[PDB]
Amino acid sequence: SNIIRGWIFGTTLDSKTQSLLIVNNATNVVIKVCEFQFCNDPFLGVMESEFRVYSSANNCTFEYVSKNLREFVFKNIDGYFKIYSKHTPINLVRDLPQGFSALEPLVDLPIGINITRFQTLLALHRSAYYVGYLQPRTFLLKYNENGTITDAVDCALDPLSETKCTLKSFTVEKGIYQTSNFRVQPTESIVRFPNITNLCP
Amino acid sequence: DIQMTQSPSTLSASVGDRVTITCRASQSISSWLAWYQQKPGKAPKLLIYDASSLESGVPSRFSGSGSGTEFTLTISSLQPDDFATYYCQQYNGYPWTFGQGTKVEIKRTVAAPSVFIFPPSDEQLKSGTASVVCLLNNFYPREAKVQWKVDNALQSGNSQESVTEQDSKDSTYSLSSTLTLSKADYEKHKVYACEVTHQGLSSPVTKSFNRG
Amino acid sequence: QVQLVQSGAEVKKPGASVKVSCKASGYTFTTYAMHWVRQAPGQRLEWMGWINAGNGNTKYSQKFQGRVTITRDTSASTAYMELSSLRSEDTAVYYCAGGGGRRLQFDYFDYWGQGTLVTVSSASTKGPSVFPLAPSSKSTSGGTAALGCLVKDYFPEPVTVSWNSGALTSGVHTFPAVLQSSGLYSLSSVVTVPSSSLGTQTYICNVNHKPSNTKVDKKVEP
Amino acid sequence: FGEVFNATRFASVYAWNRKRISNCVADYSVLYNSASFSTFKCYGVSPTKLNDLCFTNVYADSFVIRGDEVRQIAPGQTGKIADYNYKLPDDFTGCVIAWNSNNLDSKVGGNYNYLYRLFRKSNLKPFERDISTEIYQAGSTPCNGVEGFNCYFPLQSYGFQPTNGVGYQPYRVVVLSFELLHAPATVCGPKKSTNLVKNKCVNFNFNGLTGTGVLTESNKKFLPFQQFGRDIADTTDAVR
Amino acid sequence: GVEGFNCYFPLQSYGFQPTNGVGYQPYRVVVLSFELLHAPATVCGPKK
Ligand SMILES: *[C@@H]1O[C@H](CO)[C@@H](O)[C@H](O)[C@H]1NC(C)=O
Ligand SMILES: *[C@@H]1O[C@H](CO)[C@@H](O)[C@H](O)[C@H]1NC(C)=O
Ligand SMILES: *[C@@H]1O[C@H](CO)[C@@H](O)[C@H](O)[C@H]1NC(C)=O
Ligand SMILES: *[C@@H]1O[C@H](CO)[C@@H](O)[C@H](O)[C@H]1NC(C)=O
Repeated sequence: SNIIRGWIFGTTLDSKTQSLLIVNNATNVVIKVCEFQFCNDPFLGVMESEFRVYSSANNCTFEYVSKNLREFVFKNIDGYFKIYSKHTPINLVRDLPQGFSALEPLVDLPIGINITRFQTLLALHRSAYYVGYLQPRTFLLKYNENGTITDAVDCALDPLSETKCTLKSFTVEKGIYQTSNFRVQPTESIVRFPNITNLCP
Repeated sequence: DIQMTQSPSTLSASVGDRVTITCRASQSISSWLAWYQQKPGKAPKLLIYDASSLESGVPSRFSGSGSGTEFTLTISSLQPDDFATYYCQQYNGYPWTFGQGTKVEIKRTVAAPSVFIFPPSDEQLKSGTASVVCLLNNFYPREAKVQWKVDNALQSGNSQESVTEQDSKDSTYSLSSTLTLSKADYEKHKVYACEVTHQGLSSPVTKSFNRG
Repeated sequence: QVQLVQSGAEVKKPGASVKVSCKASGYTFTTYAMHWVRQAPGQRLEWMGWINAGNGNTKYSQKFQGRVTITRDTSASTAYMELSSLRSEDTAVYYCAGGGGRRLQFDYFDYWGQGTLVTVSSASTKGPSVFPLAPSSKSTSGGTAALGCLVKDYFPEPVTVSWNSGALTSGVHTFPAVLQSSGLYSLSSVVTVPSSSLGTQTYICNVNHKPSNTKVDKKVEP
Repeated sequence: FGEVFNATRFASVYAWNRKRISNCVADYSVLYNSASFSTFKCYGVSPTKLNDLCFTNVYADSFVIRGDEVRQIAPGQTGKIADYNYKLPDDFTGCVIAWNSNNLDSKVGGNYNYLYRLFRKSNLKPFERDISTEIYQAGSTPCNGVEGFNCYFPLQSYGFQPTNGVGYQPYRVVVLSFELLHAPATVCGPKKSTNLVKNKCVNFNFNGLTGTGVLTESNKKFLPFQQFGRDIADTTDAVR
Repeated sequence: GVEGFNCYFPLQSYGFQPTNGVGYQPYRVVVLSFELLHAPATVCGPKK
């Protein structure tokens, strides 16, 4: 079924500042950018009448209208809000599986919006999801001959991965490899100056 | 001054159909116009302004068009609430005028009238003026003709015609012809006849009587 | 929803003057646009003039120049119309219109008053004379015959007619009034019934002319 | 752009309206050479460069003014209309368009849909709409919301009659605005394009990919979202 | 050789009025140029 019916983004999730809203009724996706008034617990029902999500749609500056595992990567750089996505079929119902599957870019929105918070939207009962965060890492991607990413290496997991990254390969032969440097870090910043004697009269 | 005349005049239709109206102007109009709906015995309601725009709260069926001089209204499906006249207003210049009136109807198989005459009542005969009533009931065409034949002569000027308005349930029309005269003319004449010519009738039909 | 209401019926005499007025009820008065228009019966509508319910401006027509005037009262939020040197033509129904709202002025009438009836006559109140309309067996049509109740030479158009006080509803017909040369109105009302019940039933028309308070009944004798 | 310039009813100066117009593809060619605009002029940006300088956000305003008064819609002067109804910040970076139009706006005998303020207490801070009409207060007996001696109604009227002279005709004016900001722009100029020849050393340009060489047809298969290919040493060796 | 929309005259004018501010005063400018070659050296100046 489809319980996850989009997200809502922004800094305050209300009026007095702008926010994004991405929705999907049983029809199709509805991106929207206004100043809203969001229910503190916003959702949509399932008659099949719904959408107790917001109560305000002022100053709209952008509109648009038209088991399963559904991954998404959301990022926001230089006034562009990028969205990557992928739809893989699980052979389970609702547990996070294992495997490799690269996510292909979907959308690009030149909004300008500031974002600090986000939520989710669910279809109630009337008749499972995860959240990771992204950090600046360095990876080694293996490209197929058709041009798809089939494997990867995270180069900061363990010493073996840092070696694979240093050699630019997926198989290291026996040896000994210089991989990085190491240095102890200084603590504090103790300073020293001469005595405050001979004080000005 | 700006003249406004609608070539449409009266029109005909039936439920669930489309209609068109023409509003011509004696001079050039820069798409300044509006369309009003007026039911009988009520106040006008506006439909279209600036010859294109659809004003709120109306059914979506109505739609304007046209520019320059020849202007057009059009509805897709004919709902019951469409049964009334429609006027066009110009507002290109000063004194703002109106159209003539374009009135819709409810088409049905033509209904043959039933003719009736009433001699004057003797109480009326006491008063001093004579009244004669020739009646037509349930004839679907509104247009018709009635003439009076007294002592085998036609009569003019002294007759008045009053026509009902079409009923929703009946969907037909009814008519009375009245002939009035002073007593001195009454007994001077022996035989009275009103004659009606109707589209539905095969032939002109004469109904008549004499005194007593 | 904005609505407009105004005075009731009037009757006057040639040379006099009449004052009709309509009260407004709008969410804001952003230079409101009370705006008068009139209709002779069975004729083309005719436009009077527009008062600037914002302040005071008074553009008028040209066929009606120099004899009609318009004002308004701010506190009561009503519009005042005035006409003099009346004559038998101006017999009509008078209307208030206007009420733009979004922008400040238009020249199209989007809020209409429910209508005011004005009759210019030289006669005075008079009761209606009544005569029956008896049929004859000559015209026995499908075993049904027609029958009526004439009304002649009566003054104001307030001439309700009914048959046996609502006892009969079928096939009733009540024609509109007609002006005569004498300046008096006249009406004819009729109905048909199965001729089978002719000699065995009782039909009496029922007329009420309030402006003269008369109530007349007449049994029709075939 | 096409509809604003051809909207049938323009607002009066005091109630000028905006359009948060963005994320589109302007094209000033016809707008420049429509051969009908009695007054095209602007500042900050040259009339010709503006074909391509991509803009962050652009605002369009419109109204109707008296004929001669047109000059007062420009930075750094005065006039009863530019004093109380509309004035432009002296750092203005847009364009101003005006063209004569009584054939649409001057209802014969007199138009009265167009009103403009005459009396206000303060000169008008740039870029504000002050709709609420206020009765002017002068010296003794200050008057608010009332008509009488020492009380003046602010909204006068234009009597736009076609019998007037050129100096008093009505003019539909529209004014634009452009600015340069941080976040990447969203309204750029139309991009010139051309046919593609193969098997010759050319100077190519695909969307911003710029180089020179000879283009042939290939046996690669990108992924629907992939726009160009590159090899080891990161040189471009294919394109879409 | 015509005047109209899109038809300008290239030579504008300075309205050098003394009532102007410093920013719009007129300035007489003179500019010099020097170079080196293989022989001329005809203009040396004082140095005895
Ligand atoms: C789905 O939601 C959008 C959100 O505004 C709405 O525009 C659209 O009409 C909805 N679908 C239907 C069938 O109403
Ligand atoms: C945003 O909406 C508020 C309230 O509706 C309004 O005051 C404000 O002017 C709007 N923003 C802009 C840029 O018009
Ligand atoms: C986002 O918020 C920060 C708060 O530090 C503010 O400085 C910044 O201007 C905001 N973004 C934009 C585009 O204004
Ligand atoms: C995609 O890759 C597979 C295996 O790498 C290959 O067999 C196939 O030819 C490629 N192209 C397709 C499927 O169009």
